[PDB]
Amino acid sequence: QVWGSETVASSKVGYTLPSHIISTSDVTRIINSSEIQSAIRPAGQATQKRTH
Amino acid sequence: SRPQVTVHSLTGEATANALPLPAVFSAPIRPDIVHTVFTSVNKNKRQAYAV
Amino acid sequence: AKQSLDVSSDRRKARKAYFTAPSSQRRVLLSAPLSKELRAQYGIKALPIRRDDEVLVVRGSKKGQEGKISSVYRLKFAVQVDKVTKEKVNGASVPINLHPSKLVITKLHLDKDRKALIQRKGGKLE
Amino acid sequence: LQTPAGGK
Amino acid sequence: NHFRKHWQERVKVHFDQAGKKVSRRNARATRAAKIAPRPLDLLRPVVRAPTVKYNRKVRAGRGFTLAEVKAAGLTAAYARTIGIAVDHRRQNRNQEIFDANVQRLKEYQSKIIVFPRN
Amino acid sequence: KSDNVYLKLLVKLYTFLARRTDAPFNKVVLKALFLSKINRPPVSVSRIARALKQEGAANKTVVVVGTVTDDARIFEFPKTTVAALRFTAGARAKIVKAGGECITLDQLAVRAPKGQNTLILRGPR
RNA sequence: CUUAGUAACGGCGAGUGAAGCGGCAAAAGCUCAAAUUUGAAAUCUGGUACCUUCGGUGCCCGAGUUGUAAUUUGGAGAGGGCAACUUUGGGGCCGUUCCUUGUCUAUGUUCCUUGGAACAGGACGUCAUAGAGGGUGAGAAUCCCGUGUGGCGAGGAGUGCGGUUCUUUGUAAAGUGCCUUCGAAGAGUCGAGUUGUUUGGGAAUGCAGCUCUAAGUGGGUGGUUCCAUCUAAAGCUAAAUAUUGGCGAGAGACCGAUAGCGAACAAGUACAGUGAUGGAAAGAUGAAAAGAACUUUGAAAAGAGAGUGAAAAAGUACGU
RNA sequence: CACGGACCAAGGAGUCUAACGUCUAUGCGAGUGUUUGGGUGUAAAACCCAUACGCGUAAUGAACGAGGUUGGGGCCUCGCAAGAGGUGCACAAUCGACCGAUCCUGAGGAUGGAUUUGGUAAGAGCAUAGCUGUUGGGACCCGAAAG
Repeated sequence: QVWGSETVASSKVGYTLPSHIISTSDVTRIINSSEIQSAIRPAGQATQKRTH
Repeated sequence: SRPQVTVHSLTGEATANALPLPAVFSAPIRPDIVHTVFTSVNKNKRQAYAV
Repeated sequence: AKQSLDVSSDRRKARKAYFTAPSSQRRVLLSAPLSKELRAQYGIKALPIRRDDEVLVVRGSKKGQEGKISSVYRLKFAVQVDKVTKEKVNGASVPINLHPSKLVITKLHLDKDRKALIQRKGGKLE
Repeated sequence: LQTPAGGK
Repeated sequence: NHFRKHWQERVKVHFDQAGKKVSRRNARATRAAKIAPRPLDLLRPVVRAPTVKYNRKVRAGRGFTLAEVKAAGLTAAYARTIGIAVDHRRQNRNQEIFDANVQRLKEYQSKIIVFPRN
Repeated sequence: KSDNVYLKLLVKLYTFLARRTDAPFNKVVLKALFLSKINRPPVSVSRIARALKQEGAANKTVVVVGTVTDDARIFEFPKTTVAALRFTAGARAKIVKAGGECITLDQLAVRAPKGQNTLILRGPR
């Protein structure tokens, strides 16, 4: 009641709960999704073998 | 749904009664905002000094 | 936790109020605990100390010694127990300036005023 | 008797 | 700038603000203790402001006029002892304001209780 | 220059998507995140409706880097979905009541990693 | 607080600079003049004898009629008739509120280790509306002084009020409605012309001087042909308001002996000036001086042994 | 040349405030600004608030279509890449619209008719903090013929 979830009033007239700018903070989970992984091109070994 | 933390009696026994989260704990954690607000709130309790 | 606004907790104020406290207040300052043997009868935990009283030593190099109080030195907050003395290079005896807060009273004087105070502080002489 | 200043 | 004078000689920093609120609260508590039975403030009338930039806002007034007190079923001298402010230099012009003041006085009279002189 | 953890996470995700997809949409969106507040004026809901008024733009998705501010000069709103970092209470309520939907940049990337059918709008300068 | 750095001034250059209203802390209103008490100067200062002595009573003298008593003053008010109109003080005592002040109000000093010493480290227990602070040979809740907590007294202020009791009283004193007859307005003052000053205040903002001098259905200030507010030239008033001075308290993201008040100490002291005035430097031994007993060197300053102490790497010229 | 330097311990010089401005970080956003004040309080701490007020949102009373074209980040379609078309963000160029507003007019005394114009042409501002830009306050410090 003091903070006002979506289902109830906050009692702090003129205020509302903050809105997240990102749905999920786990970027790895989003990146490791099947859709993105299929749409993402393959990557290399991440280490450049020395040449000459 | 919204998980509910079980009520613990004075003896530490997990009582069957539980309450859903008030949704406040799902708010966006902003360490920068908290630090900036603290750096100014902590200055409100001060007394002036001069020579 | 302090609640009253009339009693300051400042270190400097307390030190000033003690380094120049009057002798009458110093009398209360020099209160000493009573031996549990006496505490069993009277119940009072502590009472002032005077010459006619008998006290025991529990702390310091003189720990374990006991004797009658020779004199009370309120100016330096020192209480001198009889038979507890230090011999100078010339052989002159000098009482050691003990503190009543470290001694324990083993025999209480029973002056009329002391007896009245015992009842005043919830005691019961028997 | 008058309206209270601020909140209640 | 507006600092060619010795402004530094008169700079009152309002450090008392924190303590001034507590002092005012203590004074109000003391008045309540002394004036326990009666309210801390007198019943003030409702009035309409001049200066059309603000006339649209209804606000309280200083004290009821003699005509309003007479229409309220009591007298100015008697009304003062009941806590109703009376203004001897205010003349009622608007009829709605007079009616509102009369209704407020009637409500106050109905809601008050006066202790016996005993 | 910002210090928001969520903003940094979104920047990292968009950089990864742009570098691992070569789609210019991701690069353009990420470049906008490196713009200061003055360089990111809000886009009014009226501007979003105007952009949707274009031929074939009703079915397209609209993405706003800045803040989607409400507008009192319009009553009807298209039943479209708007993705932006900051959504004002009035604009969000109007979009929800008009049958639309509001989502964050990460949700839009998940739905459209390459930004298919996406439209980018920016406020006037 | 805003108004507002606005209106407005400004060799219209620098700069100066309000006020209405609005938001809030507080509210208490009033007392005289001018009306005959005229069926009674009904008023009061002072001396004297008493008492229930911050004053009251009797007597006496005097002040006042060139005005002391009562009512009243723009909200008007006053002399009468009517309503079977409505009401009634002080003191003595106890308690209540407050000032000062005394007092009651918990628990280890239990063991192991060290250390000069326990407050220190470890082991085992207790109070906590008391874990704020100080002293006790080093960092102490439980050694003491102290704080939270309530509780018991004493000396005063007292009419802010809760009880008991004496007195009223007198064709005495008041309040509202109706009818009736009257119904009183502050002068060398407003104002005008001028000089000097000030104000944003040009519309001359006020002030002081100077020539003249005002009216009572009369007069000040402002606005559409008039209109709105008071009606001064007499006086009293608690609360918000300031506080580098005096008294007592609660505190500081302040300085810490070349810093901080000039003065942490023998500081407004020493010291200089025929004088108004100027004006400093200087803190620390150790727990207790336990401050060189005692032997020897020279007369001594002190030196060499011995001795106290945790330390003499503490020797009065002493924390480091 | 010269000003200063015998040596050493300490002290010592871009610090504070008022007004306006750019950039940067955060909140809200056509709204923003609690703390002049009230409630409250573990008591100068922290949490809420009515009413007014500073700024802008409508300029000097703005919907002929708040509009046509040229491009334009991106998107879509055609495609194996090149290549072609549509939509077209901000934005720029351009032809135009309405308000304030400028000459004719005639319906008895205003509409309308062509321009220009300073704005609208679909809000973007307020608040808290950091560096920084300019002026007044002793203004980096000691110091000058002194009323």
